[PDB]
Amino acid sequence: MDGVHDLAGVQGFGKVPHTVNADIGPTFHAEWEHLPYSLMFAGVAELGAFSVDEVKYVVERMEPRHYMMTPYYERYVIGVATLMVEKGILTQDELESLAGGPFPLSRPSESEGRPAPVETTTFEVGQRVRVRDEYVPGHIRMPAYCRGRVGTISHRTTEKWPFPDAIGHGRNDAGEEPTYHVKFAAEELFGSDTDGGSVVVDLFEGYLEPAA
Amino acid sequence: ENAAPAQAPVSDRAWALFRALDGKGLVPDGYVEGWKKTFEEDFSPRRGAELVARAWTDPEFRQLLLTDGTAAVAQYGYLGPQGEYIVAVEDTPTLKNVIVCSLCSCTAWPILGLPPTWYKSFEYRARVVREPRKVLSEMGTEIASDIEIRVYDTTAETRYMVLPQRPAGTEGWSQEQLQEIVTKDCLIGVAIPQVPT
Ligand SMILES: [Cl-]
Ligand SMILES: [Cl-]
Ligand SMILES: [Cl-]
Ligand SMILES: [Cl-]
Ligand SMILES: [Fe+3]
Ligand SMILES: [Mg+2]
Ligand SMILES: [Mg+2]
Repeated sequence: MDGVHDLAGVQGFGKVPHTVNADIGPTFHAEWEHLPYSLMFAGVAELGAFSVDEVKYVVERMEPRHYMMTPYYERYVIGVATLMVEKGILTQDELESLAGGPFPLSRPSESEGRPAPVETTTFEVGQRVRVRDEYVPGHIRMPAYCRGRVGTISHRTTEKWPFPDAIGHGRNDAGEEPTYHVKFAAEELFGSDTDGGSVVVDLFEGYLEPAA
Repeated sequence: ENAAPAQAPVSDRAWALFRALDGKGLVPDGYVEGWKKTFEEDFSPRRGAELVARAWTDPEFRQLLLTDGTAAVAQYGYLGPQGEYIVAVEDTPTLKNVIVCSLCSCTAWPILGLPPTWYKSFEYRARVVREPRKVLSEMGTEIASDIEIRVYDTTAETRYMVLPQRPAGTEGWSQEQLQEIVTKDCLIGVAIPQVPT
């Protein structure tokens, strides 16, 4: 999904709000901040109501201006709440009632997702690959800066996982794939407009094809 | 035009979500309190520092951590949520590694701790992929011009830690002494371990 969350490469942001080794304060800076994650785990591990990938997607589904003005942990409060309503566990009415006011949610999905690709290739370390020049409106674990670009395999995982583009929509057809550490030269991704060396993207096998 | 939606205070929303689920019997007793203690006390960059200090003083462990990071971490009992498949990336005299999650916040929680606010910032997520040298410089870390910067974007299940170079002036230090100088930021890759005088 080509949302505003796909931030890598966007220009115009200011300074990172940190200097190295500065005091970052406590883990949680407010007494509610442990709730989104804890409640995600309840939903994933105790209720079985959704996957972690569905959490990543529902946060991507925040209305874009809403995403851009919302602090990190609050996005996950909104996202977990949205999934609990979508799955029929909770109602928006009861959330608002208990909250004592408005509790806007992420927007509905505009895609049903897609299955794990039927045809893929096992790549080896040192192999040159291109990221498939595809557009996925639903969830995908491919940042757009690498779409259509070419790089070289430095690792194939020794474990396999469900295809995000499926399981992020709660589909039954996510299969399993390994992922690959794909090293791209900085210039392959940003031309002359980068100060970097290389960027390594951890990409599912279904996002890749042999290079030319 | 472009205004924020009306919203109740965030703490009211967050605790509404808790109480809605808790009041349906969906949240076991002590569940979110237990995860809060895990997040605060157990997931910690002290664990990644321990791993770096062992690698610096034990060539065999170093080799293990760089070839099968999951098994190396497992020896210490530090696998865990958002840190099940671990890859450690080695800094060298010509290579500086840095980790981000451009898409969200993905971090090796059990060994680095939960990410800091700044790591999840739009500024870091947008910029470090494209201009890591300038980002690091701004943050206080000058990377000499003879060093390739390599940014790992944490886009799937691999969870990374940087193995920084060991600084001169630490020869013969104990693992305790070495752990002390391997900070959270050194594990992320944005800081180089510092030796006092
Ligand atoms: Cl609170
Ligand atoms: Cl150019
Ligand atoms: Cl293919
Ligand atoms: Cl911070
Ligand atoms: Fe993330
Ligand atoms: Mg985009
Ligand atoms: Mg030495």
